[PDB]
Amino acid sequence: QLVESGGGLVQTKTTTSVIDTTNDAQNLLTQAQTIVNTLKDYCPILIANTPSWQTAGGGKNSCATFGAEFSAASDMINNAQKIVQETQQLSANQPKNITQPHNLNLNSPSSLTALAQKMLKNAQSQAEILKLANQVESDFNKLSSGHLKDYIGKCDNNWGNGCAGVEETQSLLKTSAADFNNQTPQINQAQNLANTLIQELGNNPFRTSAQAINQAVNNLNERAKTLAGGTTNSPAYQATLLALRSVLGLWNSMGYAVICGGYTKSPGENNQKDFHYTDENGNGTTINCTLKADKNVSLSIEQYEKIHEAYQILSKALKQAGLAPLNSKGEKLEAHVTTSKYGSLRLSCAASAAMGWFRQAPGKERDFVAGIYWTVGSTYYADSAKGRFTISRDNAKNTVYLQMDSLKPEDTAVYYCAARRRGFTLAPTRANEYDYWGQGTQVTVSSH
Ligand SMILES: [Cl-]
Repeated sequence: QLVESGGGLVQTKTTTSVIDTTNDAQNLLTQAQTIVNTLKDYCPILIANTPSWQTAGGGKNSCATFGAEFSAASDMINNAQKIVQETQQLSANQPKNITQPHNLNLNSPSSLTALAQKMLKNAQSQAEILKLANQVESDFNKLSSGHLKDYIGKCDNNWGNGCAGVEETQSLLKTSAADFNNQTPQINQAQNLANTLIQELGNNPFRTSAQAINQAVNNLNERAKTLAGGTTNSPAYQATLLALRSVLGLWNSMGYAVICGGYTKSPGENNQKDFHYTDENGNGTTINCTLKADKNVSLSIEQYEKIHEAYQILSKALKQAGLAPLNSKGEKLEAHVTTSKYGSLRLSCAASAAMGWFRQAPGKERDFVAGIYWTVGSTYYADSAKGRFTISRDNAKNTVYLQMDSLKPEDTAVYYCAARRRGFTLAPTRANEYDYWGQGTQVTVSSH
């Protein structure tokens, strides 16, 4: 009479990527950038004890609530990227010392002008690195003052809280930046000395001892060494680390609340993907990804994939390898990126006025799932099925189908196809309104 097919255990795919990367600043800054740029450029809507910003901006797109936070985070990464580039400048301009000032075979006017030029490039780079480092601190205050005041610095499910060590590095940055601002006259005294040399040793178309200059070269070189290769004492390293810890903190504080999974290919698509997050201590969470993915509405699964991958690299790098000194090549890092997804199912039912699908769980009653009208092909769905399941019928084959998308373990039950030959006013949704029943087909959903 009614014979079901298409049941069974739904396919589960668990995919793990092993990313062999490095802890060098430029690589980490690119990961931080992926996270902040996708957020400030595509503004996804925020999901409607919960935080202060969530009540205010729930259903109200990000960028309206976190526009200042995203701008602060973006500026921190851009300025840290400039710090990394200036530390490259700084490493390329290391002035050498004067050996035997009395001898002028080697201590030539061309050599001293070349010495003064480097002192000039080196001093100017130091000034720019420090300027940028103070601006990252300024941009951090802008980030830590708004909605995320109570959250970004705090940590104790860890979602909603910073958990990035942003407070510890702000303090080390303030102390490092202070010491470097104390040594400003000494880098001024080397800068004017270099400007007097380029001038004096220069051509005159109209016709400050060696130790003192060696003092200036030694001071510049020692300061530059700590600025480029230092950690605890470098405001360059602390500013770049604060930028990295702030983006990680930004994602931990509000990333869970971002709407993801908007349709790219076509509306109502089995794209649903679970993104796995692991905290230290092994506390694992998973974020799941019906509307079009577009700016100010949603994030496509590809967009979330790229944030999730950047986050895993950034997290592992910051948590377990640390940031490598700005002038060092950087050590290897192995990051793990895990995602999972369930397959779809298509129940079929061959018969030989209305046809429906029912589900019954162990010990629980027969619940209506979906129904279809025999001539018109009008369909009705139970609230559980609505949007996920689709009922259809092949008039010719006298078959009814149930496309099952967006499956979750809760859907595990025996699925029955049912038929009513007699007429009706109100669409039949109760089991007593159906006269013919199929054998039943077990459908099993479970996480790996
Ligand atoms: Cl009836």
